[PDB]
Amino acid sequence: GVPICGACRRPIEGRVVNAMGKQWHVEHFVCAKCEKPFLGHRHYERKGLAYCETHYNQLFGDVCFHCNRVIEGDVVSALNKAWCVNCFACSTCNTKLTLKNKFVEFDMKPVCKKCYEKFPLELKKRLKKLA
Amino acid sequence: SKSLKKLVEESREKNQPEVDMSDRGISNMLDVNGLFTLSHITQLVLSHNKLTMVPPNIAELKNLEVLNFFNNQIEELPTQISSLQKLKHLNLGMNRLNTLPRGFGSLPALEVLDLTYNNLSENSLPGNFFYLTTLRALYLSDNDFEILPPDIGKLTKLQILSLRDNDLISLPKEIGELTQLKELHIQGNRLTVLPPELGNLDLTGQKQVFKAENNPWVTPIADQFQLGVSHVFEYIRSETYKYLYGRHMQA
Ligand SMILES: [Zn+2]
Ligand SMILES: [Zn+2]
Ligand SMILES: [Zn+2]
Ligand SMILES: [Zn+2]
Repeated sequence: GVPICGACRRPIEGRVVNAMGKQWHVEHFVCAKCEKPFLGHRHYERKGLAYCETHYNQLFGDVCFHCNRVIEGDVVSALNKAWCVNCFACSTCNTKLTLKNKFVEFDMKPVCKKCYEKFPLELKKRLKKLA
Repeated sequence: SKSLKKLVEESREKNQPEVDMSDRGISNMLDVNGLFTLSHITQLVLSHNKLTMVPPNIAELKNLEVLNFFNNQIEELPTQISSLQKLKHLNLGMNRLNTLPRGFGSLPALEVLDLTYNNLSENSLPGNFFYLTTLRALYLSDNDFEILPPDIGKLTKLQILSLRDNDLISLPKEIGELTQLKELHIQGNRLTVLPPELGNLDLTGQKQVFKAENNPWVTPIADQFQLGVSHVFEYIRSETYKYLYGRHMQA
């Protein structure tokens, strides 16, 4: 038979650039932000998509404030900072949190609600007139 | 619900890296039975207890990367605390530390230090404190710092620095040298003037922070604050501003 491209969705008659299970045309196997193709250059997969080198970082290159290695997989974003889903946790009792937990910004660190309750009243009184 | 014997013994045979003993009313870590045999744990949480001190035995817990003493009542650390060669996260907030021990900056790996809410000041810091050049996050908010040491400039990997609610009459000019700085909290002090060299930092992005409210700033800065973040850094990079600073330091 003839394989069918994955972009224009027409069949391929020339060079068939196999990659990511799908078959492609030479000019249609491309990068997902800048339009241009690889043409034999190397691809960087991510959940069905592919990118060049100097764009693959700008998205999937958030770095986990806890372990400082760059985040592979799901990226928890909170408080102008980023966490691996298993690294995110309370900064004062280190029990794991999700964005669906109740927590409090304290100097841009996450504090679980239970922990905030134990803060000195002097402190809590002053932080409600900050930010 | 488990008692202090099952959490010590089950973390050795089941082989758990992470011990949690948070909010367990411990007054003393030598009472926690066999705690210091656990020489392969990598995380030790003891926040919310009633510790009055950390014993020299902390040193045998060789492979700790996380040590959390938050909200205890510790007046003093043992010099051994600086021998934790794998240590990266140390939390000592809400304690009663007015000093740190000899050679505390000897920690070769430390990345996040948090000393929030103690009785610390510049004299509390040991001489080698700024050999902690691995540090990227340093939280010193709620303390009694009147001057920050010029050597702050050696913490070059620093992205986060909190000095909220201290007693700072001035920022050190060397803060300009912390290229990677993302967050800078200096709310709540007695600052009247930023140092012009601080303009070398661009903290105006959205994933960056510069809080500075509740400071007796001088009126021309006060008014660049109303206009927004970037208008202060512009105005401190200013050359009109520079003539202000020098005639202020001598006044
Ligand atoms: Zn095509
Ligand atoms: Zn690209
Ligand atoms: Zn992580
Ligand atoms: Zn907590």
